[PDB]
Amino acid sequence: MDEIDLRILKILQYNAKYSLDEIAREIRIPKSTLSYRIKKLEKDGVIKGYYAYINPASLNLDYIVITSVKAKYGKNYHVELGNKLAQIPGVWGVYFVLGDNDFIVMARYKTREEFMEKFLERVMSIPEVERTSTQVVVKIIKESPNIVIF
Amino acid sequence: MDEIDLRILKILQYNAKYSLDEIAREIRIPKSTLSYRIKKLEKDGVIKGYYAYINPASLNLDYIVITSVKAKYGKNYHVELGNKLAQIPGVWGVYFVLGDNDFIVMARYKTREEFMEKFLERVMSIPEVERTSTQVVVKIIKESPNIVIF
Amino acid sequence: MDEIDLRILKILQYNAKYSLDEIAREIRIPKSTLSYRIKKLEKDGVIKGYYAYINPASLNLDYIVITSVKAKYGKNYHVELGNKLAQIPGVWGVYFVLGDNDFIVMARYKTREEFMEKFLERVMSIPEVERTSTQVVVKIIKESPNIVIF
Amino acid sequence: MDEIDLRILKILQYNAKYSLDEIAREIRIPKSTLSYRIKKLEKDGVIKGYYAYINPASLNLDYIVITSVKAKYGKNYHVELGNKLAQIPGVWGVYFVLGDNDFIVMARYKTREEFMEKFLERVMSIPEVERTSTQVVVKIIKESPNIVIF
Amino acid sequence: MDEIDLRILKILQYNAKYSLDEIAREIRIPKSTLSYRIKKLEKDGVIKGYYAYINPASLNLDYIVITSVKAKYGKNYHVELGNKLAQIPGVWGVYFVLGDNDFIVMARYKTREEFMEKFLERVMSIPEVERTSTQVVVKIIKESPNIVIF
Amino acid sequence: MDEIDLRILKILQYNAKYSLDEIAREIRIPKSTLSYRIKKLEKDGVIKGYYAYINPASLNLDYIVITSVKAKYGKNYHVELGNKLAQIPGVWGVYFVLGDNDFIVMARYKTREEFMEKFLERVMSIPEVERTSTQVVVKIIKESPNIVIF
Amino acid sequence: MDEIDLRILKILQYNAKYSLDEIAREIRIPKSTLSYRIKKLEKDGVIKGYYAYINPASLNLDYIVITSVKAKYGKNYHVELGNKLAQIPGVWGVYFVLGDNDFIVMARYKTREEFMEKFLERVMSIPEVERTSTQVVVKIIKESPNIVIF
Amino acid sequence: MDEIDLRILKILQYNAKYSLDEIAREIRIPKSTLSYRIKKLEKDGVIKGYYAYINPASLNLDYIVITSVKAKYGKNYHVELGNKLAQIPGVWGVYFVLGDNDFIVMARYKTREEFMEKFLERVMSIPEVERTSTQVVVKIIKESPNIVIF
Ligand SMILES: NC(=O)CC[C@H](N)C(=O)O
Ligand SMILES: NC(=O)CC[C@H](N)C(=O)O
Ligand SMILES: NC(=O)CC[C@H](N)C(=O)O
Ligand SMILES: NC(=O)CC[C@H](N)C(=O)O
Ligand SMILES: NC(=O)CC[C@H](N)C(=O)O
Ligand SMILES: NC(=O)CC[C@H](N)C(=O)O
Ligand SMILES: NC(=O)CC[C@H](N)C(=O)O
Ligand SMILES: NC(=O)CC[C@H](N)C(=O)O
Ligand SMILES: NC(=O)CC[C@H](N)C(=O)O
Ligand SMILES: NC(=O)CC[C@H](N)C(=O)O
Ligand SMILES: NC(=O)CC[C@H](N)C(=O)O
Ligand SMILES: NC(=O)CC[C@H](N)C(=O)O
Ligand SMILES: NC(=O)CC[C@H](N)C(=O)O
Ligand SMILES: NC(=O)CC[C@H](N)C(=O)O
Ligand SMILES: NC(=O)CC[C@H](N)C(=O)O
Ligand SMILES: NC(=O)CC[C@H](N)C(=O)O
Ligand SMILES: [Mg+2]
Ligand SMILES: [Mg+2]
Ligand SMILES: [Mg+2]
Ligand SMILES: [Mg+2]
Repeated sequence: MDEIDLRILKILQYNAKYSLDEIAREIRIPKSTLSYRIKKLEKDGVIKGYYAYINPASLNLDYIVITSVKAKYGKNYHVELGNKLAQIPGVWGVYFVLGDNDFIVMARYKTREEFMEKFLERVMSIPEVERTSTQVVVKIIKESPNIVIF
Repeated sequence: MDEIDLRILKILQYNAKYSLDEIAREIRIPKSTLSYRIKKLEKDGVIKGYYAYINPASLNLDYIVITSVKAKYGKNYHVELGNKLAQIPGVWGVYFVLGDNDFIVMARYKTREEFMEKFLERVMSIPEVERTSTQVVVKIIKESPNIVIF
Repeated sequence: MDEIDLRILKILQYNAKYSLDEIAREIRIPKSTLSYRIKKLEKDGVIKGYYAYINPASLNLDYIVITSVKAKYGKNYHVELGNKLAQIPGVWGVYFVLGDNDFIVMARYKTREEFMEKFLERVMSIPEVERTSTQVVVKIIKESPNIVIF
Repeated sequence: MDEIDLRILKILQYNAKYSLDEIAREIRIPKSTLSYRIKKLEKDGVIKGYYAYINPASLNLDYIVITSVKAKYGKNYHVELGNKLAQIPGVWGVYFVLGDNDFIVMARYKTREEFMEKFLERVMSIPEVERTSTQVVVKIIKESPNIVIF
Repeated sequence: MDEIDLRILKILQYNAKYSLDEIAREIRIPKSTLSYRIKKLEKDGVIKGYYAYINPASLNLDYIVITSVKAKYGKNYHVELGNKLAQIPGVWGVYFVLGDNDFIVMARYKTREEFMEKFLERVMSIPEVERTSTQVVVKIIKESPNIVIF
Repeated sequence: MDEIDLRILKILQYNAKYSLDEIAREIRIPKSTLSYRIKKLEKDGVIKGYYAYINPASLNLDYIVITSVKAKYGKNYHVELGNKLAQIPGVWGVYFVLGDNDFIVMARYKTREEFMEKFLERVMSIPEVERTSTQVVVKIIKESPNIVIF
Repeated sequence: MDEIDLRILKILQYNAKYSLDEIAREIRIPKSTLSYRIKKLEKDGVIKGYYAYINPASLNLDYIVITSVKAKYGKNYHVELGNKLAQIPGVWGVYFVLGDNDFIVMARYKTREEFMEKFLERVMSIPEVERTSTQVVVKIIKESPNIVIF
Repeated sequence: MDEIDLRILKILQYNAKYSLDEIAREIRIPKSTLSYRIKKLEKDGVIKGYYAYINPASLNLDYIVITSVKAKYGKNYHVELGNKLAQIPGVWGVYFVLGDNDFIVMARYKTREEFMEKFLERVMSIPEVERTSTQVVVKIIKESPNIVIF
C-alpha cells in the first residue's frame, strides 16, 4: 500500500457505492488505475468485503448490551470460551482482554425477554464461565466500526 | 418491511456487491421488484449506507482497547462527555451505560505511543472525566457489527 | 384500558376503601359504570387484589436488609436459585439482575438473631450460592410499591 | 396487639376485601368484636391503609431498576439526598444503607428512554450525588411487600 | 443494674485497682454497699473478670493486622470457619460480618515472618476459606476496647 | 523483661485479681520478689493498667460495627482524621491502614438509631472523609484483646 | 546487534566481572573482537552501565511495598505525578499503567515507621493523588530485573 | 558493615566499573584497604554480584506488564504457585503480597503475541491460579532497582 491506496480506502470505508468516475475525479488518477488498485487491495486481503450498514433501530434492536465475562481458567480457555460466546445468536463482538475480566461481549436483541432467552440462559450453562456482568447501553453515542482511517 | 425485505437485508449485510441477478435468483423475485425494494429501504433509512470492510491489520491497528469511563456527574454530562469522547481520533464506539462505569469506549491505534498521545493524553484533560480504566484487547475472537440479522 | 380506567386506578392504588359514591363524584361518572369498569379491571387481571398496608414497625420489623447474591452458574440457575430464595420466611422481594451480582433480595426481620437464623443460616447452605453481601437499611426514606401511577 | 390481632392482620395483608362474616367464621370470633379490633388497629396506626395491587405489566412498566447511589458526604446528606431521590417520578423505594453504597433506589418505567429522561437525567444533576450504578431487573421472581406476617 | 452500678462500672473499666475507700468517696455510697454491688455485678456476669492492660510494644508486637475473609459457603460455615480462625495463636478478634467479606480477623505478631508462619500459612490450608485480604495497621490511633461506658 | 516476667504477665492478662500467694505458688518464686517484679513492670510501662472486663451485652451493646473509611487525602490527614474519628462516643478502635481503605473503626452502640445519630451523622460531616463502608457484626466469635501472650 | 552480541549480553547480564579471556573462550571469538563489540554496545546505548547487585537484606530493607495510585486527572498528570512519585527516597520503580489504577510504585524501607514518614506522609500531600492502596510484600519469590535475555 | 562500607556501596550500586584509584580518591582511603573491604562485602554476601544494565528497548521489550494473581488457596500455595510463576520466561519479579491479590508478577515481552503465548497461555493452565488481572505499562517513569542506598 501507499498514499494513494490510503486515500482510496478513506473514501470506501464511508461509501462503497461511489462511482469509479467520481472517485477518480476526487483523488485525481485514471479510472483504469483506480480499478486496478482496488482489485489488488481486495486480492491482498486489505478490503475483505463490502457490507450494507443497516439501521439497528429498523430491526427493533433496542436491547443493546456489553457483557464482561470472568472465566474458569484452564488450558486454552480463551479460545474455547471465546468460540462458545461467538456462536451465540445476537453476539457480534467477542474480545479476549486484560484486566479484572477475561472477555468483553457485544450483543444486540429486540427485548429483555429475547436477551434472557438467547443470551443469558445460554451463557449460564457454559462450563468455562465463572460469572458475567452485563452493562446495558442506554444510549449509543457513536458506533462506526467501519472507520479505520481518521 | 416484510419477510422479503428481511431476506434481502440478510444478504446485503454480508455482501453489498452481490449482483441484482444473483440476488433475484436466490430469493426468487423479479429484478425490477428487487431494485424497487432496495431503493425503498435506502429511502426509508433502513439501509443507511454501504461500506468497505477494511482489515484493521493491514493498517497496523494492533493496539485495540475498550475503555471504561467514570464521569464527574453534572447536568447533561452524558451528552457533553459522550461527544467529547466521540471526537477523539481512533475512537469508533462510545456507549452511555448502566453499571459501575458511565461510558464504554472502543478505539484502535497502531502503537502504545500513539494510543498514549492521541487517546490517553486527551482524555486526562477532559473536565467531565473522573477516571478511566482501559482493557487491552489481546485477541479479537469476533468483530462483525455488520451482522444485524442472524 | 383508557383514560378513565387510569384515573380510577390512580385512586385505588392509594385508597381501596374509598366509596363508589365518592369516587364517582370525584372522577365524574355514573356509579354503575364505575362498578362495571372496576370489575372488568379485576377480571382482566389489572387489579390483582386488595391489601391492607401494615406498618412494619408495629410488628417490630426493625432489621431491614437488601442482600446481593452471586450465584454459582449453571443451567437455569436463575429460576432454581430464585425460587429457593423466594421461599425463605421474611423475604418479600427477589430480583434476577444484571451487574456484578445476580440477585437482589429484600427481607425484613425483628432482630439480628432472627435474621441470622432464618435468613443467613439458610442461604449459606444453598448449593447455587457462591456468596452474598448484605446491605443493612439504616433508614427507609420511602417504600410505597403500591404507587404505580405517578 | 395480641394473637387474635395477628390472625386478622395475616388475612388482611392478602385480602382486604374479605367480608366480616367470612373472617369471623375463619378466625372464630364475633363480627362485632372483629370490627372493633380492626378499627382499633387502624386508629393505632398498625393498619395505615388499604391499597389495590395493580399489575405493573398492565401499565407496561417493563423497565425495572435497582440503583445504588454513592453520595458526596456532608452534614445531613442522608436526609437531603434521600428526599431528592424520593420525589423523582417512578421511584417507589429509597433506602439509606450500610456498605459501599449509601442509598438503594427502586424504580419502574415503561421504557429505556423514559428511564433516561425521568430518572437518569434528573439524578445526574443532583449535587449530593457522587455517582450511581443501576442494576436492571431481568426478571422479578417475587415482589410481595404486602406480606409482613409469614 | 441501676444508675449507681453504671457509675461504678464507669470507674472499673478504667481502673480496677482503685481502692474501695476511694471509689466510695467518689460516688458517695457506703463501702459495704459498694462491695455488695460489685460482688453482685460479678455474680450476675456483668463483670466477667479483671485484666492487666499490657503494652503490646513491650512484647514487640509490631506486626498488627486486620484480615478480611471470604468463605466457601456451606451449612454452618460461620461457626466452623469462625472457630478455626479463633484458635490461631496471635488472633484476638474474629467477627462474622455483613458485606463483601464474611469474617474480620484481628491479630498481632512480632514480625512479618512470624505473621506468615503462624497466620498466613495456617489460614491458606483451611478448607472453608475462599481467600483473604490483609490490611496492615501502620498506626494504632486508638485501641481501648475496655471502654464500654462513654 | 525475662522469662519470669513473661510468666507473670501471662497470668495477669487473664486474672489481675489473682492473689500474690497464689501466683507465687504457681510460678514458684518469693512473694516479695513477685511484688517487686510487678511494680517494675508497671513503672516501666509494660503494665499500663488494670481494667474490669465488662460484658457488652449487659449494657445492651447489640449494634456492633467495623467501619472502613476512605479519606480525602491531604497533608497529615491520617493524624487529623484519625483523631476526629477517635473522639466519637462509642468508638473504641481506630486504625490507620494499608489497602483500599485508610482507616478501620471499631464501635459499639445499643441500637440502629443510636448508631445513626452518634456515629453516622457525625462522620458524614467530617471534611476529611470521602466515604465509609460499615460492616455490621452479626456474631462476635472472639474478642479477647487482653491476650497478648499466647 | 547480531547473534554474537546477544550471546555476550546474555553473559554480562549475570556477571559483568567475567574476564575477557573467559568470555572469549566461552563464546569462541577473538578477545580483541570481543572488546570491540562490547565497547560498541556501550557506545550505542545498549549497555547503559554496570551495577553491583546489593543484597537488600544486608541493608535491613525488610519493608517492601507495591503501591497502586489513583490520580486526580488533569492535563499531563501522568508526567507530573509520575515525577513527584519518582523523587521520593526509597522508590525505585514508577509505572504509568492501564487499569483501575494509574501508577504502580515499587519501594523499599527498613521499617514501618520509615515507610510512613518517608513515603506515606509525602504521598498524602501530593495534589495529583486521589488515593493509594499499598500491597505489602510478605515474600520476594523472585526479583532479577537484570535478566533481559532468557 | 560501617559508614565506609556504605559509601563504597553507594558508589558501586551506580558504577561497578569505577577504578579502585578513583574510588579511593573519592572516599579518601587506601586502595589496599578499599580492595579488602570490597572483597569482604562480596564474601559476606552483601555484594551478590555485578550486572550489566541492558536497555530493554534495545531488545525491543515494549510489552511491559504487571500482573496481579488471585490464587486457589491450599497448603503452601504461596511457595508452589510462586515457583511456577517464577519459571516463566520473561518474568523477572514475583511477589507474595497482602491485599485483594496474592501475587504481583513483573514481566517483559517484545509483543502482544509473545506475551499471550509465553505468559498468558502458560498461566491459564496452572491449577493454583483462580484468575489474574494484567496491568499494561504505558510508560516506565522510573526503574532503578539497583539503587538501594538513597
Ligand atoms: N480517466 C478516466 O476516468 C478514464 C480514462 C483513463 N485514461 C483510464 O485509463 O481509465
Ligand atoms: N488469560 C489469562 O492468562 C489472564 C487474563 C486476565 N484477564 C488478565 O488480564 O491477566
Ligand atoms: N427477472 C429478472 O431478473 C428481470 C426480468 C423481470 N421480469 C423484472 O421485472 O426485472
Ligand atoms: N448517568 C446516571 O444518572 C447514572 C449512570 C450510571 N452508570 C448508572 O448505571 O446509574
Ligand atoms: N350516579 C350514581 O352515583 C348512581 C346513579 C347512576 N345513574 C348510575 O347509573 O349508577
Ligand atoms: N445469568 C447470567 O447469564 C448473567 C447474569 C449477570 N448478573 C450479568 O449481569 O451478566
Ligand atoms: N357473630 C356474628 O357474625 C354476628 C353476631 C355476633 N354476636 C356479633 O356480636 O357480631
Ligand atoms: N452516611 C455515613 O456516615 C456512612 C454510610 C456508608 N454507606 C456506610 O456504610 O458507612
Ligand atoms: N463508709 C465506709 O467507707 C465504711 C463505713 C460504711 N458505713 C460501710 O457500711 O461500709
Ligand atoms: N453467611 C451468609 O449467609 C452471608 C454473609 C455475607 N457476608 C453477607 O453479608 O450476606
Ligand atoms: N514466699 C512467700 O510467699 C513469702 C515469703 C518469701 N520469703 C518472701 O520473700 O516474700
Ligand atoms: N495515607 C497514604 O499515604 C496511603 C494510605 C493507603 N491506605 C495505602 O494503603 O496506600
Ligand atoms: N584470542 C585472544 O584471546 C587474544 C588473541 C586474539 N587473536 C585477539 O585478537 O585478541
Ligand atoms: N491516564 C488516562 O488517560 C487513563 C489511565 C487509566 N489507568 C486507564 O487505564 O485508562
Ligand atoms: N593509596 C593508594 O591508592 C595506593 C597506596 C596505599 N598506601 C595502599 O595501601 O593501597
Ligand atoms: N495467603 C494467605 O494466607 C492470604 C494472602 C492474602 N493476599 C492476604 O492479604 O490475606
Ligand atoms: Mg462496515
Ligand atoms: Mg399494596
Ligand atoms: Mg480490658
Ligand atoms: Mg543491577
